[PDB]
Amino acid sequence: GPKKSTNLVKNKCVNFNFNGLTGTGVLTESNKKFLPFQQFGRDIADTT
Amino acid sequence: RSPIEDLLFNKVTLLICAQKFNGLTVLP
Amino acid sequence: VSPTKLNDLCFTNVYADSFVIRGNEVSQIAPGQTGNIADYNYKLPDDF
Amino acid sequence: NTLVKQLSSKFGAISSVLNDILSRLDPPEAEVQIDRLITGRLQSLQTY
Repeated sequence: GPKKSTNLVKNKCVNFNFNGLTGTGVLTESNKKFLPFQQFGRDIADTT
Repeated sequence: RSPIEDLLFNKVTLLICAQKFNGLTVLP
Repeated sequence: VSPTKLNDLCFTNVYADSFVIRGNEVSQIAPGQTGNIADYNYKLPDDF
Repeated sequence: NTLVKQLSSKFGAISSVLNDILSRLDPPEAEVQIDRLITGRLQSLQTY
């Protein structure tokens, strides 16, 4: 839909909405070698 | 610790810690 | 989906199908229906 | 591990995510959508 994008906040607890994925947490940068078709990331027990 | 205790500690092996973030805590 | 909440959500697959039918046939367009429109013409999925 | 895996079930609901259900429907049947999740999670906790 027509919603306003917000600039990147990092290393703080924040609500986040990435393409309708609503969540709450802290953002950081990581050395995860994502393949070009790979979009999301998961681990044990299928948590984002 | 004695060599026996060191061997027993090394023999028992104690991402999985980050998944206990849904109200689950382990007290020391 | 709630009728007042289709604006803020992000949508993965959208299908727009257009046709014309009669006055007594509009109630047949529903998941899990009987009748020759719903059986031989246009069948919606059970989990719609 | 089994508790954390079981946290991501549906128990007869439309989704396994509380925020996805809450941003999808209006309250007066979102509450009966989430009541089944409540029953399943209490049963899981009592078993554990």
